[PDB]
Amino acid sequence: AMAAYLCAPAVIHGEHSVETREIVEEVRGRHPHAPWAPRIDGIAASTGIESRGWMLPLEAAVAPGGGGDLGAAREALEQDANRAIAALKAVPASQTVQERTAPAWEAVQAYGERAARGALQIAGLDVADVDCLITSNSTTPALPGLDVALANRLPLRGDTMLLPATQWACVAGTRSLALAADLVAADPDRVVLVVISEALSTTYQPADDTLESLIVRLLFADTAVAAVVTGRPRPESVLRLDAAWHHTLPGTRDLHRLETRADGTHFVMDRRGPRAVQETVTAMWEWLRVRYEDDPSSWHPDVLLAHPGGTRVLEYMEQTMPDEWPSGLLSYSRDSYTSGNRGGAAVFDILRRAHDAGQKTGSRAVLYAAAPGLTATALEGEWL
Amino acid sequence: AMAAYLCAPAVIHGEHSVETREIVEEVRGRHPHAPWAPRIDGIAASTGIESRGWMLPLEAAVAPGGGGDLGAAREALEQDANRAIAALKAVPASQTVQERTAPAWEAVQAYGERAARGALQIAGLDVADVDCLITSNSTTPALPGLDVALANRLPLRGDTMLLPATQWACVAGTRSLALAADLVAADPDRVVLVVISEALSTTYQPADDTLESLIVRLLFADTAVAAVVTGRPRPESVLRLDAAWHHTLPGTRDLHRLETRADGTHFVMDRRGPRAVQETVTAMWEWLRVRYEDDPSSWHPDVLLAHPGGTRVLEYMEQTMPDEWPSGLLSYSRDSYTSGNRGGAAVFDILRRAHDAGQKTGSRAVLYAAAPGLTATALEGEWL
Repeated sequence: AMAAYLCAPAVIHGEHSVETREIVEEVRGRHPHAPWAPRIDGIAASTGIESRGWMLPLEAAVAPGGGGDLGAAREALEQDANRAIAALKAVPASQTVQERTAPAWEAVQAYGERAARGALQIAGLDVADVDCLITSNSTTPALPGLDVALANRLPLRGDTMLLPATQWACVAGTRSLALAADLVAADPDRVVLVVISEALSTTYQPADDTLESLIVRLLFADTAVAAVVTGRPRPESVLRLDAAWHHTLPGTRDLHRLETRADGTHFVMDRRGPRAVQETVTAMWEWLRVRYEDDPSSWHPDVLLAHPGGTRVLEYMEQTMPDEWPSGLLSYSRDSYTSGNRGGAAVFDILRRAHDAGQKTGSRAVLYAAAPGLTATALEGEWL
Repeated sequence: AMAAYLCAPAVIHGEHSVETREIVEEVRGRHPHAPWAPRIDGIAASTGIESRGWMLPLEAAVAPGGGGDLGAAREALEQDANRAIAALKAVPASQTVQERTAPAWEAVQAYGERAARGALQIAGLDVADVDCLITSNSTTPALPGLDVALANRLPLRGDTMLLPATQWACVAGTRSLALAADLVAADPDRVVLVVISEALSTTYQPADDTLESLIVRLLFADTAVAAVVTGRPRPESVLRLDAAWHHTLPGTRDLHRLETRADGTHFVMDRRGPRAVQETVTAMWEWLRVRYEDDPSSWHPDVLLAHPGGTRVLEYMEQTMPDEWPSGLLSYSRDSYTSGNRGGAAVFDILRRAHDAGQKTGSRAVLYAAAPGLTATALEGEWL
């Protein structure tokens, strides 16, 4: 029913390495008097992250944006009034949404373009071979978006099928593979290119004050990844997708939200979020079990590329695994998190780390990812 | 190669009717001294629009949002300082992006939910029959978006395939039909539900000053539409899709843009935009011609559901039509524009007006739409 082939992904991390000590040090500087103050060495140490890559330097986020009409305020309120307006402008203002977005939107296009070309080289293809383009980009408001940018820069054929998304977030790594599978099913001669470019650092907001704000600042890293899916096997084909699985939890939309305020984009996380995704992990084990119910006990997942959102739920996955399964399945996933949470680009990154480590032809593979709204998508496959 | 069946669309306009005289009158009030002032009765009269429907009242856009820390500014600058801050707060501030979005996001979910249920009733289906959901929503930043909202409210099955988009804009009416076609091709038993919900009035910005600003205020209307596509014909099936066509113009990304500023969403239009879409209309005539080149001259489009973006390019379409073709093809399209430009919801709305008017089984149909970035998607079909 479902047959789709996947060449190895191309991963391109953020060039601006931001030390976790630089963030801890920076936020301490931002808010001197705070209740979370003692929690810092404690909270930061639990992440297990020394440093991450960004598409922009920490300065690009923390810096003051300023900019305000002022003249209208001055007029509405002679020489004494001018000194008053200058006294108000001197105060450092946060960056407006367009100020945070502009440079990030540029980085996204650039990193995405690189990853796109990388993906095509790995597949051994030409830019003109691409028939359908799928893009995923969440934290940098743009219309037209990454898809039209790519079709211009690569470039792609004028008749390429453009399929941009912005609300997939963390599930892009599996939802786009599931989608690509369907496209190459409608036409096996199709060449689908998936590009996930995320400047997640756009969520780093210096002003916010929360036990969770610190966690949002420390969690995410920037990346652009890409991969080719085809309806017919290629020597460059690394993995074959056999089934897709979707699961959405009713009444959990507000656990992970991305709010777009006048000062950029905010990612608010409810403490029960992980607990909610644990549900989708159970749902998945059940999916796999029911699918290998008739089949002999021989069937067994040799590779697990999972993206629950954190090490915590990763630990939970290791303990929920049926009977006796290999211990180092979440090795690649865990290795990925130590560099940061790459959201929509996480799955590919993990697939890359798995690939770069060396896999055996025939290895049973499972790709998994959970995302805001609390919806998840899993794929079962076979390594080639 | 491509076989997809489409039940009649459900259209649900904005309940808040805004008279064009109310907008003309309002903007005159906003900007007393202006160069465009004499152009008003002239410019507004060319639109051919008496009034439009909105998901919110004109007041919801024009109203002042206010809201500002203030305390920090006061502290940074006793009783005299307090009177100064109160003197600054008295000035009417524009609404912040979250203030413009919040109520619109609510209207979008509601109108979309209604149109979704309507679409399912027209198809004679149950909410649990839906296998894939496609949503399109451009002017109201939300993550999770309309897709998860719908899966909760309808509700849909936990395993429904969610496919949300926000950057499709005006092309959603054809890009989602093309996409739906591919999905039901991968699995003909599939039931795809498309929902396009747009609060385009979110772009109405009282402050902006441009010959084009007036045009942006006067052009768009709010709508939520929905339709069911299946891989197998149903008694409710109204139209059958046979082919899909895509076309993107290189180096034209900046003609129609949607910028997300701190005070909401802005839609900037370059004067050469229509001239650019004329290109895609030619490209399309050529597509159809090349496709009916071998076939006898008998082949002839009996229904033309087109959405170039305005009456101007509509006139151009009427004059570019090969040989002798029926005069009232753009009748339904033109009828649609007199009520406003519904963007992504335009095509369905036009398909509805065509349907409500009565069509003959066998009528050759063509669906067309152009959208920002300057990309277009056309579909050729046969009425049932």
